[PDB]
Amino acid sequence: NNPAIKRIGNHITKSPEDKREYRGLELANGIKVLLISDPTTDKSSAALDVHIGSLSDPPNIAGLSHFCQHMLFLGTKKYPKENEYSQFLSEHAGSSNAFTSGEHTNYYFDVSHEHLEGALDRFAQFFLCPLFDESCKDREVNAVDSEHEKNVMNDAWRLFQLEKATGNPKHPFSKFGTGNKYTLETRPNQEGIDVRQELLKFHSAYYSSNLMAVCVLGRESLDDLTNLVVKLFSEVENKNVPLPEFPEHPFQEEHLKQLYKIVPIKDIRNLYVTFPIPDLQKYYKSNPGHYLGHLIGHEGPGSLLSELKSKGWVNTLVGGQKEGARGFMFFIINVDLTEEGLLHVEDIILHMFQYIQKLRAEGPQEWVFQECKDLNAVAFRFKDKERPRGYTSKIAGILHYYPLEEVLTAEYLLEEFRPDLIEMVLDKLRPENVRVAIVSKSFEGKTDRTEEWYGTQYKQEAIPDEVIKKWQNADLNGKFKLPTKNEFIPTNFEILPLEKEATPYPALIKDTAMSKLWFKQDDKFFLPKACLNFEFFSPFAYVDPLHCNMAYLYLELLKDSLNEYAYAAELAGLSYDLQNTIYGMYLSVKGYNDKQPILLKKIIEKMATFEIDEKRFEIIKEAYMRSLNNFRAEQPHQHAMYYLRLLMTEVAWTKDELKEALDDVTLPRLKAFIPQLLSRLHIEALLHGNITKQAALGIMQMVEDTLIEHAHTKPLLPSQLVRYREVQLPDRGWFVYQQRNEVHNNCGIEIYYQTDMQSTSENMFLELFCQIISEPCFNTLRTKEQLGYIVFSGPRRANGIQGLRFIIQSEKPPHYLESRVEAFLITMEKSIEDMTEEAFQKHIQALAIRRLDKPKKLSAECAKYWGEIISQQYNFDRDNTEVAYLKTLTKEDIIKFYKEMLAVDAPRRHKVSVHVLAREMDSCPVVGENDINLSQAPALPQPEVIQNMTEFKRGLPLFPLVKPHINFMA
Amino acid sequence: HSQGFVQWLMN
Repeated sequence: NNPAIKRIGNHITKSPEDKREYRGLELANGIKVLLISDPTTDKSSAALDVHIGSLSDPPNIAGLSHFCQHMLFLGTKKYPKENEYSQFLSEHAGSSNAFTSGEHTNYYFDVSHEHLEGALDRFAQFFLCPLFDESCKDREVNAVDSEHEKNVMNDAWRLFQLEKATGNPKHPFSKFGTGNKYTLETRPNQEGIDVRQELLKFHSAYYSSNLMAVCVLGRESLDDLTNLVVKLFSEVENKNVPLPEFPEHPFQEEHLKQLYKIVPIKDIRNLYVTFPIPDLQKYYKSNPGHYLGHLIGHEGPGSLLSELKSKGWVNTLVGGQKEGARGFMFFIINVDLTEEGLLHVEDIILHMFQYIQKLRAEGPQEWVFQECKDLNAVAFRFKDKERPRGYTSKIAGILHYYPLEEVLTAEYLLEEFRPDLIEMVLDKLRPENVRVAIVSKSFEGKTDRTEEWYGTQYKQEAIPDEVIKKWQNADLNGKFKLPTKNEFIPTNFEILPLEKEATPYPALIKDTAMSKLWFKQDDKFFLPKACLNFEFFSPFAYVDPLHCNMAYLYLELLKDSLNEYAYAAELAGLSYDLQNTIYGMYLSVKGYNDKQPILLKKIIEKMATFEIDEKRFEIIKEAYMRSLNNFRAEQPHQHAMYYLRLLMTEVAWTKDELKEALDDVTLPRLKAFIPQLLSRLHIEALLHGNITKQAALGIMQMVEDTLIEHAHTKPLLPSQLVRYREVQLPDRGWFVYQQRNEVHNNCGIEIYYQTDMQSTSENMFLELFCQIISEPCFNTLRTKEQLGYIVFSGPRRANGIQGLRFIIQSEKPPHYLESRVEAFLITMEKSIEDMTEEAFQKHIQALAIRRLDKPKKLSAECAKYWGEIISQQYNFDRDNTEVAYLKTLTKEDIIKFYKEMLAVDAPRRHKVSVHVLAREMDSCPVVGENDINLSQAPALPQPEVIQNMTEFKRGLPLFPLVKPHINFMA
Repeated sequence: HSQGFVQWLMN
């Protein structure tokens, strides 16, 4: 019947827990579509994935594909406004993003469910009639350049491009995909290329319906969704473009048995081992590559990491298959190196080949395959409901690899055991097909090459035949054994019935001097999972720099100790997070509830009776020191945020103070610290999930009793439960703190306009104002003025206080950046004065939907509750309360708020700026003094420059703490 | 562990 539809797939296989409706189909023009109906979703979503990416970039214009991606958002013939798309999403509680990989360009958005069509319509035009406006092209070229600039000093990106540069230079795999001003503007200009036309050509050439996949999720019925999608996408032209292919591997003969010595930016020590392998994608029903990754990358008893770590050569390891593109893949085994490890690379690699030999000797094991198959089946059946935005994006991408009916199960459900495929891949992991790369500062000055796109310094040597020979003769090592049955595999999935006394929010069911227990039995997701969150309060975790280092070292030593045993629980879907905080310790255990008690008990017991291995202590301490120093390699904007934090918090140890005190922590010192840290404590926890009240009280008491029995822990005094305060800036004050980033050649800045203490009133004024300026901020500071790639605005919340912050990373100096933000602020004042009452009411509605958007899974709902507990505000009904209040604000209230707290002449303006200067910038003024279509920046007062943080805080008062919310019950 | 780069439009 319907000529617009080539076919409607059969029933889409889903989990019996998934209440969403599904319908797959293929349009006449060849677009693969997956429709999703969720009548309860608050936000609708859509995504389109074109099966063409940077790998198809024309040789003479590197990055064109990524630039085409950016440009599609800047206007279409049907919707000309450069920001019609983003503005429409913003006003309807939506958002959007897009990415470019070697073979894909994925576009997606989410929006209030009531505006799916308006959003989908504007979105569809991207693939029908983009304008590629000449003025937008000239401006947007800077965003792309800015994007590359932040990556230039990033070790991961440098290594990513270096591998590409080190393969066959004729293979498209060697292309630079990001692109920058040089490749997108300069170069083409000095070669008479009209990028506008090149974008038009590329778009007209590859954006063919036959290479597109779409996924839409909304409240509408499947029939309504179908007509909707047929109506907006059946008009995309099918140009029958052949799907790009790359059968010849980028690493050929001359590229194997090669060794690379690389100089990193951060002080890191890594060893990368790569093997070229065939494309294994078509074998998704068996996944031979993952089978070997599961074994080679295994942690736990008898594993490769175990021996490497015992020999004190390695700390972490990653093994498995790495994607390439249609036609080729790689198999990697990457390890980090200890100092000793750096000097034993040859032995480390032999151990790898010894372990691989064991795999060949034992042969493929079906029980291992069965185990993963069972685990994956359980994971699929009980998979958490995804957020619409990420879900549609993911489906659109994988619709290109699997039949419509299997698009949900293909990546989870295993079906075939393939000892033949497994052996075939194992036969590619041999010394004569290996590539080895070492990353270490020790290579500084010894390199003879440079990677052109990032400037990476390295040396390339052939591996001597004898070394290859020694590896080829690897024999069985008695230390290497295959894993044993995974005893953490869950088997009990019953959902306890909802107790009669069940509450909508966490209830306080234990309030003792030793512990405060918040509890809630899951009443909406119904999966066999639970979240056990614990907060251990102790003044000694952050009393001084030395103890902060010990709190950290201790927990890091503990996790390194439990790793081998915890890995099994990990594969079985039971993980935990343990870290030190400025108030003590944080422990989180989540996953299938079945075996959580066992993992938890083990952690606490281990914690309270810990024995530190001296060798592990020196190694982890050396890494921690390196980690503290490496902060200098972080980006300018991250430095700005770090500084503001140190500046506004009553107590905070800098990274310089931490490493200085690090030489003082000795094994003896750490051993004394632990028992002292555990002697006096207070525990506040939230147990949320598939568990009863008595199981919860039981778990809480088991934790206390373990600590009491092994560490003689006693309660902490209530007045000892202290929370840090935020510095109170003076009315009409403006302070500036300036610093320099010595790695990145970009400037960073954070502007913080402190308002007042948090409260229903203060909160909504600030949030409404942020909702109204959000998209305009991006459109003004980035799209129009192109200050940088990183342009951010939003509320800042800390220690119960709040305010508006702006964060920008750019080539332009901080004082200039400041001027533009002040100019923008004026533009927003006028703008708000000029907007209609309905437009105002529209933003209120948008904010409301964002705040009332319901969590789709247990961990997300838990997180919201945990946030109320940690902040000690315990306002569980905050969203309904704050929204009800938000719907009462008038345009006048926001104008008053701005004129009183934000305007340059506001009586209560509390401003602080953090200026981070670029590497190649000696000095720079703190304040500075035409009309190139740029708004007029107001004149600024003279700022008081901060020389010493400690003095700065001493001469200022401290805000009080926010009062709790009354949540009564025994 | 077992193995499991794109550029974006937006920070």
